[PDB]
Amino acid sequence: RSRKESYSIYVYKVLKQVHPDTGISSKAMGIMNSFVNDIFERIAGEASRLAHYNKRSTITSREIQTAVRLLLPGELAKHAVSEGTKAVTKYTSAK
Amino acid sequence: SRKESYSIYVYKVLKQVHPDTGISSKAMGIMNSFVNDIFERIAGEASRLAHYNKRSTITSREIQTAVRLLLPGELAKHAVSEGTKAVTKYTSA
Amino acid sequence: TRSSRAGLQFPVGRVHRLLRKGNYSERVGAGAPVYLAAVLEYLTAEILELAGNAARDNKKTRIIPRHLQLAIRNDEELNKLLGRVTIAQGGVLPNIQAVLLPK
Amino acid sequence: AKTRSSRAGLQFPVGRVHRLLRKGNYSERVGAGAPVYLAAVLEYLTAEILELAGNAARDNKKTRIIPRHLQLAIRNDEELNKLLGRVTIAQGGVLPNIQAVLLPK
Amino acid sequence: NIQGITKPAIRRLARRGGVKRISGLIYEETRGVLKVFLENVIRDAVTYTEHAKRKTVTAMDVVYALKRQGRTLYGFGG
Amino acid sequence: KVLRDNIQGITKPAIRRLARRGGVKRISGLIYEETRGVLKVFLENVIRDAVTYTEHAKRKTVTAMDVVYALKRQGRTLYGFGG
Amino acid sequence: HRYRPGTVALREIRRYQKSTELLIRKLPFQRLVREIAQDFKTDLRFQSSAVMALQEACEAYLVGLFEDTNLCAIHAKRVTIMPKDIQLARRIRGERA
Amino acid sequence: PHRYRPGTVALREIRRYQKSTELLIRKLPFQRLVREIAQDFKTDLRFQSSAVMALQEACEAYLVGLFEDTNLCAIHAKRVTIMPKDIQLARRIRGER
DNA sequence: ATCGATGTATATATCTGACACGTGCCTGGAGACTAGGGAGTAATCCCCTTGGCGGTTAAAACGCGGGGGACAGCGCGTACGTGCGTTTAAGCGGTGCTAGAGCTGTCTACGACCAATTGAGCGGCCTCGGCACCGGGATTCTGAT
DNA sequence: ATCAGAATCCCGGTGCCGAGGCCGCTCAATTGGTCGTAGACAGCTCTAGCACCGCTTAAACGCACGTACGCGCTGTCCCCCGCGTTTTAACCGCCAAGGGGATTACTCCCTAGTCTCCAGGCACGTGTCAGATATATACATCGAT
Repeated sequence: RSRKESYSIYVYKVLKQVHPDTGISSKAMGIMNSFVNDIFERIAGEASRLAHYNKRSTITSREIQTAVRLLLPGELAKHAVSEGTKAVTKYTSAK
Repeated sequence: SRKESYSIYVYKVLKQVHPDTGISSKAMGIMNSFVNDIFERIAGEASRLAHYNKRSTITSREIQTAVRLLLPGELAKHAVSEGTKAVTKYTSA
Repeated sequence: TRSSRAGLQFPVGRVHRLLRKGNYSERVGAGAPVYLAAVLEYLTAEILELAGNAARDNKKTRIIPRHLQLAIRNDEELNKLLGRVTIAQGGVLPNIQAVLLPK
Repeated sequence: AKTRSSRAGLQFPVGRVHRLLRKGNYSERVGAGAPVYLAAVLEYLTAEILELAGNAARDNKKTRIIPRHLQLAIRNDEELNKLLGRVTIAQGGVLPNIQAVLLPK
Repeated sequence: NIQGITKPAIRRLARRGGVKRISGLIYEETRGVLKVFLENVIRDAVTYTEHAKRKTVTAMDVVYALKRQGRTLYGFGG
Repeated sequence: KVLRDNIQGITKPAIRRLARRGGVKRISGLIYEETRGVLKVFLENVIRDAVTYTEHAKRKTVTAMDVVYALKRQGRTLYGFGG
Repeated sequence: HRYRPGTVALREIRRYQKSTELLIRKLPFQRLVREIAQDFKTDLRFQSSAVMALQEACEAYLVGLFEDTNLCAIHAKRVTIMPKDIQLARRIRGERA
Repeated sequence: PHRYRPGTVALREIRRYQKSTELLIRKLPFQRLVREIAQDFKTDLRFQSSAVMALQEACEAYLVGLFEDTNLCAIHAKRVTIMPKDIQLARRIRGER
């Protein structure tokens, strides 16, 4: 009776946002899950490499932004950077 | 007022292997980057092996299987031999 | 929560725990998990949206791996992002070389 | 023996390698023998490359290992060439290799 | 036992690949290619396994082996 | 001072020389334009990441370590320029 | 009757590019994996999911290789993929010397 | 006029440009090309001289390693001349755009 | 087939910038203690792998004939190589400016850390639909007619 | 064209099982509150990047000509393809054994952290020799003759 982490219900909620009637089968669930893991490991690995390259000890939103600009290709990069800036900015807007 | 490198250690290894062959400056830069490359590779592989097993420490076991994962066949066997030999000697006496 | 504070659906708390216990750096700015959770949620929304539509073309109300493969490989900049990724039970893009077609 | 390098019979700096493994954020901890092992492996690999390069230099009757000779050593050895296949080497040149069809008859 | 990859199965793989007409020697070459690829991937999987002090090559081991070859594989609890 | 159309600095004999090093015995006349296009695509894909590493370091000078990091990212590690 | 040789091929192509299920059989591949792992550490075991993942990887690999091989063959003005096609595709992707 | 049979000078030039290692693209035009390409990303950048040299080394390595694969493709089609379809096949097999 | 001469390779004499080496300082490596948490080890549960089998049936294997695609040979035209002479712009050196990298002090915001606590998430469970499918009908392919 | 014989596509009833929804609980995310330090900001310094000029001269360009080679065309043959028949072994469901993965509890030793030396290493500076080139020389070899 342990607690294995996975992004099941999160991907599910994003799905219900973008297709309120379309379900997702457990195997495509696993695929979305491994996709989230892969992309997150890529972005954090590049953020870590940025930090160590500039001799910093903090992964701030600057490093995540440059990681996104390095990994995701052009248009995907621009739109993802916008989405992240908006989320972070909104987070700052609260308290 | 310091900069790290391996420019002297590679020279010692050279003099130990070819006792009378110098090494240019650009070649020293190349070897100095090759050591850094292999170091980052073996260390990154050992880090992956530490997390994949929910360990925390990079023991010698992790570095060993990382060398087995990276270097091809006979380089892997010889490198593992050299590593275990150096480790065992360090443990000794 | 903390994901609601950012208008996200991906859990900023979990992404913080993973950036911290993952040994990516000694410190993790408190604005980093938010940015990263947002980028993950954006890419997941992109994938799932293109996927959904393909499923709807196959007149189906349930994404299966084939639909993810169709979305990921038809989109040009998602292909380049997952160019070296094979998707289990994914099949390929229907593509017969024009020289092989009958004449 | 004071320094860990001499205690391990190596020549590469066990201490510098230990530091790089610590302030590199590869893991919370770094076992005692991990720097020893990793420095031994680094020393073996660089000894192999320098040995082959020195031989390549002795072939062309020169005394200094330039980059050309490192390239000849790496490319002309199947196992190194598989280890360093995605590696450009500045000033390296290429292996002298004309395709078998292009030569005249 | 490599012959278990029968001639029609290689034919089907080539069909999916878009191959219209298949020579006769493609079968032996493809068995060789497959054996090489499997040697590499299972070697890395068994390495990860031995290092985990286990005796059952699990899905995560093969997923990691493929990621290390540079052929990331989504779909097995990665 | 803006520059424009220097892809013709990769002259015809320069591409011919690069080929002759590659082993090519006889080069068609339309190789030059395709090679210039290929070189420009590669250079853009590398200089974008070089400049991105720069801008993230808040510098205004593309160091050689940024170029080496960009190449290592593209999967074409380069040896002999520090780091 | 009889189809003009070359059209059952296109029909099989369309049939196998609409499908996703695995093309190589299951038990032959399982015995192949166990045989090949017999040469690395005797008396192994395989989580069934791990054999399935090996199969997915190998089939995706072979499918990609045959796409690039078909490209080489078409490039040589031919239509039948030959061995030298596979050898060239692998020598360019950088898999063997 | 006295003349070797065509192909001979190309052979000796292959020998000569595979012995030596000096950079082949003329330096200053490459520096200009690098600056011109960089203008589209951040105006008024300064390029460490060694960074421009690193870009030139990488680019010559890439074009040489592309003409090797191109020559393989061209010889595979029973030709000796390399032609844009060869370069495009090489880059399509490698995985580039 | 000789010249021959173009080119390559072999031999020695010279110069010079790069390297191999000899110091002076310094800072990072090493050592001795302390402490505590990570890893080893043993015990136990129970899942999940392996093996064995019997049947059925879809798939593999085999024979064969025929046609269509691979491969060699030839011809022809273009287009690429080669040589010369003319033009261009790289390369080098030298100067001169300065924009920006790089190091350092200060100081404040920000993030780690710890304890409480409270809701979000995981797991077990169950009900409904969605996909596969079978079947019948209708249209559209491929190929001989 | 046409006509047929399948192949494929559409539409509808049907079953099965897997996904989507609910509920209970435990554990990780949140929230304060405190403290240390990373990093930002500024300011100085000086290295190195850029710009420009003038010369020399090697390389690029342009042009002309010939011939090698790319490419189309044709002919032959062998070797895949497609189909029908016989064989074989994969799938599946079931059951049993038991090996090993996974968890928990306990204990110990190995590593982090800290402070205190002190010698290994780096920057500086210097002397010299390895290699590039010059000049001279012996021989391969390309080839039109």
